[PDB]
Amino acid sequence: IFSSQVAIRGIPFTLSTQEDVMVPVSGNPSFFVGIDFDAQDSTIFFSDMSKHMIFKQKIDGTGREILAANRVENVESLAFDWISKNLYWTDSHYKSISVMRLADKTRRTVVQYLNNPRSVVVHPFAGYLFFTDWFRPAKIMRAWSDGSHLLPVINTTLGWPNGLAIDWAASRLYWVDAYFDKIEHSTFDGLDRRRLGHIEQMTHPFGLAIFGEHLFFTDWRLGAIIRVRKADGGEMTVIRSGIAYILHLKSYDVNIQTGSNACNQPTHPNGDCSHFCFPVPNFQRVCGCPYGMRLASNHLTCEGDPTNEPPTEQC
Amino acid sequence: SYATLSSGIHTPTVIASGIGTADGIAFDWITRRIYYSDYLNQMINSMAEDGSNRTVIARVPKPRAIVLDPCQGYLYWADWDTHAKIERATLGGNFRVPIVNSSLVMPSGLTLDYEEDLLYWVDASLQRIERSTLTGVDREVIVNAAVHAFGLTLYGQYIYWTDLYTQRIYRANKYDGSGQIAMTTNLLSQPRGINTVVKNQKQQCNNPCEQFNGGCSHICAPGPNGAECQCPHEGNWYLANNRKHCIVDNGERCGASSFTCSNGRCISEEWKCDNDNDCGDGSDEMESVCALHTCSPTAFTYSYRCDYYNDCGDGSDEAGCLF
Ligand SMILES: *[C@@H]1O[C@H](CO)[C@@H](O)[C@H](O)[C@H]1NC(C)=O
Ligand SMILES: *[C@@H]1O[C@H](CO)[C@@H](O)[C@H](O)[C@H]1NC(C)=O
Repeated sequence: IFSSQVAIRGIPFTLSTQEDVMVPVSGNPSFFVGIDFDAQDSTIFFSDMSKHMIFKQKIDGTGREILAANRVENVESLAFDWISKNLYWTDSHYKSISVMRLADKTRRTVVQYLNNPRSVVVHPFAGYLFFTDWFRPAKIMRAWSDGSHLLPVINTTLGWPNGLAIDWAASRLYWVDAYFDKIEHSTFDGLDRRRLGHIEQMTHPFGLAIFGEHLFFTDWRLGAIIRVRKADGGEMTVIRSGIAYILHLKSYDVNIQTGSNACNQPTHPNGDCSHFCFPVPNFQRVCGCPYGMRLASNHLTCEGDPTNEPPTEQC
Repeated sequence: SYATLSSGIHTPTVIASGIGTADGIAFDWITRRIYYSDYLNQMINSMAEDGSNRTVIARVPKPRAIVLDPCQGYLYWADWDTHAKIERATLGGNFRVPIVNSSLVMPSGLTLDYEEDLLYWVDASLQRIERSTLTGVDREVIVNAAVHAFGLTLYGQYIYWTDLYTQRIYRANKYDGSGQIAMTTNLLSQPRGINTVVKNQKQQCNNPCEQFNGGCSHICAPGPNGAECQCPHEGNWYLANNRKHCIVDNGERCGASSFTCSNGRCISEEWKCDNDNDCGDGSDEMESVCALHTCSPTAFTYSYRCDYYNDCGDGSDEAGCLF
């Protein structure tokens, strides 16, 4: 799946066939930015900066449902935890990361008071949320699913980090820097920082995607979906060319969205948390509540806190 | 010793008779503990209401006068050693800081203006009564002329003291000392110490030591900002947890989430309060240790939750609704 100003389309990974497997999502006007998928529901999530709203749509285009309207100006990424059915987005205008419980559209602002977040990604099994702040001094930061422990795992030699991709097979975070034109990968703790071989003509890469042994990425100046080997690189192959304002390259796979977690327990849905499971490392859960509510004495349930959390007026 | 007032012919109750020369007593109602000073052994000790729990709070070369501020949990005292100091600390003796050390020869009759938070004392050699702030920044001589003023007490707007020379009790205004009159005639002997019997409400302050000895396996002293645990002076002890439980003090106490029990053996803090005896001592799951349910968000009250396992919280122990 690649998102561009004109539309959002899904191309097959095979080079032989070049036919959209999903109904292209287009509108007039449109500035699509940020994409995510849901394999179980065969549904994608996308943000349209032109409409200032986040929508959901099945791959066959059957239903287009609005996900969030209020307090949304510039959503630049979408992270969806398939286990807990929670969608994470970064609103640059509010400089904050918010999570919505898709089961009831319950909304909550987690990581906040940032500078210029650009991307986000949530790892359910590891219970970690990775996001990128390209504001100089640029930094790649990690936090728990609920945003508890914000930790700058990588804060050295970062000019313009744009996209983050999680290699679920090897458990390494691959990111892209547009300032130094480099594709680098480190551990979830940011320990093993290895840079790939120099990409031939990469000037302003923005997107990234890890599939098989290939590492697709998008470059604005080239306007193409260039494929390189995830090992060291090389084998530069232009999957598509001529795309105007190419952007994110969120991938799609059924195998990615599978497995158990802190949530997904038969009689502890979301770990018996009222709204938010928020899986956290070491196979544990932290219950969460919407903006209006708070954790009760027993952390499992959620209770309203009007004294500390007055209702949010629409406008 | 003490004598009960409404007990007819009361015989002095012999307690802590082993001390040698000593002229200092103060009883803290808040904790029902005596603060007898052992000047001969050069140590200020604390004792139980009956004198069972003996603990040496601090050691002073020449301790004579003792003042208690239970609400503030600070122990005020004076040292008769060279360069006499008004040494102040907590009820547990955390910060032994001399409040006033200059212009003091033989301090005596320490008194505390509870209503105004001031320190009053007399000096027989100096023959003057001075007041000071609890910290000691200010210092005003309330009474300039006196003859061997030894005792002292304060109540209302008046300050009362005793003279060894004239053998009588005087009174003066606590603010300035204008009304220096004589409260009694020439007593036959020398009045040593004068105190006020506050039959009315005294300095009441909720005692942190009330709740399970204030989270202390041993003696508890209600100092400032929460209770301050105390340990017997006879044995060598080291406070465990956040300075809470006295241990053998031999060392090798595990830190972090491996808190050491009262025996000295340490077990993981997660292992603590597991409804078992991790240490040779129940301290791992001791009552005080497991006083309240403040379970972490991580743990249900979901690793073994509702999974036919009795290793999780008791609510979800084998209570598997999915089965
Ligand atoms: C980067 O993050 C680590 C972990 O928080 C921290 O120890 C280090 O001081 C940070 N350095 C910079 C460049 O801010
Ligand atoms: C103090 O002495 C009494 C009487 O022997 C005893 O019951 C008590 O446990 C001792 N310690 C404390 C902490 O009160």
